[PDB]
Amino acid sequence: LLDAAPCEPESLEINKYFVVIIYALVFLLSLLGNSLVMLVILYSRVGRSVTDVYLLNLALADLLFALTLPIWAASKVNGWIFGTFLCKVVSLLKEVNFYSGILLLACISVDRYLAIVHATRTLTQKRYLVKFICLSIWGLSLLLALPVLLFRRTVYSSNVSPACYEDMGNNTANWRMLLRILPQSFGFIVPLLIMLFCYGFTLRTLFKAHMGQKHRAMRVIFAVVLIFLLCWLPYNLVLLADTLMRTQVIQETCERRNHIDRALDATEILGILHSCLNPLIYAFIGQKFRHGLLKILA
Amino acid sequence: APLATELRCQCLQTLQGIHLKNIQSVKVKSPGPHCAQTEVIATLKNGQKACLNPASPMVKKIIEKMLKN
Amino acid sequence: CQCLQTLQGIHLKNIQSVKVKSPGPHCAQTEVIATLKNGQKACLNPASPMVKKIIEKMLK
Repeated sequence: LLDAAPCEPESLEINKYFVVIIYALVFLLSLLGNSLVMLVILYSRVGRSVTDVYLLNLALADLLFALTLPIWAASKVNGWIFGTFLCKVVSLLKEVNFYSGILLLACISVDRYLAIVHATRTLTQKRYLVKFICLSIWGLSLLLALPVLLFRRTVYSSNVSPACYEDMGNNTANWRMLLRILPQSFGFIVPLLIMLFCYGFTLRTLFKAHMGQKHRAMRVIFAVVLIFLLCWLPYNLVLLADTLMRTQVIQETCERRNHIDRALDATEILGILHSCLNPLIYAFIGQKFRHGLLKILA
Repeated sequence: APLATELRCQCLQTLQGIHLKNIQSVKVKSPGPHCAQTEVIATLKNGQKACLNPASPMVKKIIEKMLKN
Repeated sequence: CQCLQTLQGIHLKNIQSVKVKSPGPHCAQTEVIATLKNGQKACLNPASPMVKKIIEKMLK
C-alpha cells in the first residue's frame, strides 16, 4: 500500500517568513537605485547618448518589476487571496518587465559591440536607432507576455493554498510545458548567445588594443556576463530539470518533487536580484553617472 | 496551509482492489490545471491514503456501493 | 455531519472535485461534498441521480 500513496507537498514557514524580508529588502534597494538612475539621467539633457537612453529604459523596467515585488511577497506569505483580476494584471506587468530587461541587456551588448569592434567601420552609425529599437523591444515584450494575461486565474487546491496559476483546459500541464519554451528561448538562450557573441568579440578587440583603460573595461564586461549568468542560469537549469521530470525523462518521486520546488523558490529569489544589481553594473560603474549624481546632490 | 508555484498530480502510481470495509472516504478529481488525468484517492479508516486507478471497474463498483449507502 | 441541507444548480463545468464520505462515528448519513472551481464547497444529496452522473462522468 505504501508503494502507492499520494505525494504530500512539503513546506517550511521558517523560509516563508524569511522570503518576505528578502523581497522587502530587494524592493527597497531596487526602488532607490532605479530612482537615482532615472533622476541623474533625466535631470540634465546635456550629453544624452545612446547608452543613456538604454539605461533609462532599463531603469524603468527594473523599477516596475520591483514595484510589483511586494504583492508577490504577500502572496508567498499567504497564497493568492487577491482575486483573479490582480493575478492577471500583476503577472502581465512582471513578465513584460522581465522580458524587457533581458532584451534591453541584449541591446546594450549589441550597442557596445558596434561601438568598439566596428569603431572604424560604417556599421557603428546604425547604433543611432535607439528610440525605435527600444520601442520594438517593449512591443515584443508585451507580445510575449500575452499568454500570462490570457490563461491565468486563482486556482484553489485541497492540499495547497490558492495560486495565481494557469487554466488552459484539461491538458493545462502539457500546454504549460510548451509555453515554458518562450521564457527559456527568448528569455535565456537567445539573449545569452547574443551577449556571448558580442562581448566575446568586444573582448578580442580590446585585448589587442593599447589603451590605458582597456583593463577596467574588460573587468566590467566580465562582471556583466557573470552577473547575468549567476542571476538567470540556475533558474533555467531548475526549470529544465522540472520539464524533464514531468516528461518521464527523469524518474519521478516525492522527494525529487520537493527538491525541485525548493530549488525553484531559491532560484526565483536569486533571479529577483537583477533589478537591484543592474543600476550598480550598468549605470554607476561609469564616471559620467557618478559625476552627474554628485552634481545633482548640490 | 502549504505553498507551491508548481501544481502537480497527487498520485505517482495506482492500485486496484482496496476493500470497502477499510474505506472511510473517496475523493475524485477531474482533469484540470493540476493533472492531465483523473485522480481517485481513498482515505482509509486508519488514516492511510491510497491512490486508485480510475479505469479499473473495481473503483466504479466501490463508488457506486458507497453512494447507494 | 458536514452538511445540513443539500444544494442544487451545480453544473459539471463548475465542479473541481467531489468527496464522498461514508457513514461512521462522524455522521450516520452518507455525505457528498463538491469543491467548485471558485473554492466554495457545496453539499449534494447522495441519493440524487445528479451526483451519480457527475461522478461517473468524472471517472471517464
